[PDB]
Amino acid sequence: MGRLQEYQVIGRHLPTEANPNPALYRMRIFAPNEVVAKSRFWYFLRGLKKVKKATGEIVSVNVISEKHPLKVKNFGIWLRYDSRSGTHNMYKEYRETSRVAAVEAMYADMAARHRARFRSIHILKVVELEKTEDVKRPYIKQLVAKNLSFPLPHRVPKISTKKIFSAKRPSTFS
Amino acid sequence: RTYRVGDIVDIKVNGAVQKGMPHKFYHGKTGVVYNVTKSAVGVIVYKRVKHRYIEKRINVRIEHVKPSRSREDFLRRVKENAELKKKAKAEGVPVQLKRQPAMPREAHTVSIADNKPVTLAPVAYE
Amino acid sequence: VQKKNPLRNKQIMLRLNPYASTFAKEKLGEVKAEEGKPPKVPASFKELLHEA
Amino acid sequence: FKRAEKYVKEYREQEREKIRLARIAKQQGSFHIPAEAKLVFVIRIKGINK
Amino acid sequence: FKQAANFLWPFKLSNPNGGFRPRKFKHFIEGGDLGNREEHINALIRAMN
RNA sequence: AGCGAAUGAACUUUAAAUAUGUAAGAAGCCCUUGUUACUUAACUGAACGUGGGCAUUCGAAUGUAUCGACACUAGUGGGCCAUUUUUGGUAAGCAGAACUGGCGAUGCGGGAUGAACCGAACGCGGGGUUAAGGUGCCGGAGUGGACGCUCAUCAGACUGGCGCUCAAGCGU
Repeated sequence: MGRLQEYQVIGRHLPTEANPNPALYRMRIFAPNEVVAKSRFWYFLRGLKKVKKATGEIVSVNVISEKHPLKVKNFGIWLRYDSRSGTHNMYKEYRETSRVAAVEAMYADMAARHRARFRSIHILKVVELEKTEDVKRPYIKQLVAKNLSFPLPHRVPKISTKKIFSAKRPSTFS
Repeated sequence: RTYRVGDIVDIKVNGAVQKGMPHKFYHGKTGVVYNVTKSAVGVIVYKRVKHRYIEKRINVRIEHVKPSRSREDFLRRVKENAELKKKAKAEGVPVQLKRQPAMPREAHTVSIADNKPVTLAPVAYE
Repeated sequence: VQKKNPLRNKQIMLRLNPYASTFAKEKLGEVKAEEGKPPKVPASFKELLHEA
Repeated sequence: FKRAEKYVKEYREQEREKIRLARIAKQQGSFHIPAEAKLVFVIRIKGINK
Repeated sequence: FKQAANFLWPFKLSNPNGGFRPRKFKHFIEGGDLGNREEHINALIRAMN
């Protein structure tokens, strides 16, 4: 959903005389800005631990930048999708350089193939397959194979869309 | 219970006795007594229609009508306002009399010591 | 007879705010931060950030 | 002129005060929760019809 | 603050330069423009003033 | 939610959501004492006479280009659609209630004509920016970008026609 950012949202119940020093619940939310991160964090804490926005407050909202965004790695993501029939658990692999990019691709893939919305997907966990062979998706295993090298046949040349008429018929060997 | 003429009375309407029962539009309402009988009581209650208000005079007997607890806030507020204004005039200091609408919270810090945050996931699997 | 924008017309800003000339002269909009070596982020904060 | 002196300095020191509180509370194993906003700007952006 | 804000006439703002979101009659959390945007309102003000 | 508290939706420490009546001082407050045509065993209450102090938070917010009473004067008594809540029946539609919004008495932009629905409500002009809706051509504006899927012997179009297939289709 746009430029998603991983946000570390820490939040706690409001302190009372009977119950001081709450439990400081923390969650990682992939959201385009901080307002969505806080709202989704409450949507999840309303679900899980039964605290509310009116009776709670946000301790902290921090950006979790990728440690090494110049290294390609393998991500495995567990997710729960509420369909027309009901909720189903899935697990998908993605070859991206950052956790944010994997989640963005995940959203595009589950929108294209299963017609799933942003509000109908619950990202259970996002892990990195550090060890080879951990990947189970055949497409990803093809990319992780030994000494990969593939040509690019029939490459459509980027011609200008405002160049209407061309004197020479183009070639697709570039 | 004994009822005067001109007291604020709220009605709740049970189903124990069906004699002289009012409609569900009057169920759980509040009005002002103008008429008291041996059994029934005449109450004025305001009614909405479109853009305006019409007073309606209705008759409910004793077991569904009771004195309301809406006005006692007024008497307790005037009593405390008078008494702390008396103390403020005696001690020569300004004090706060009105009701404040509860301004938003200020800034503070919470310690990570002995309160290490826990990490959660959308589903609670255990 | 004609409203003039103080953000576009500098004379109108000087009329309403006499401090604008010395706000621009003394560069109070390009003020620098306090000097000295800044400390490093605590390890606890970093291990909390990249948790499970 | 003197009131503008005090106001501009007031703005800059509240900004630096909030930043310094956040930094020191991050260092001392804590989390400084900023004060909630006291001012809001509301823009009606829908028509006066239905 | 009562008298200072009541003294000011309501601000007659122009339409935003750059437009709204593609579906502005929806909440800001759901990719719209309604509701609370918090600090992001500054950008809206910078488009409408 | 808990019942590592008791007890058993009818369990409850706590407590939603959602709507709707009443009160927010000067036309006010409290208490003390006499009278009355009333009332009750009895100032038990009610009314008429008491006293005090509070006009520099006079007792929340916000708005306030104002409201009440009296008197006088024209046109009107359709129904329809939709929403929220509720009841009953049918093979399925459907039937009975209250609710606001509109139409009658409404122009403009979109919506393939209309209508419904979405936007937005109207003095005469110039400039700028948008809403809903769109940017292959008719038609003003992208044969824009990223990721996948689909070849259908009359696909599909957030299609009207022409037409389109690494789309001019679908989801983000």
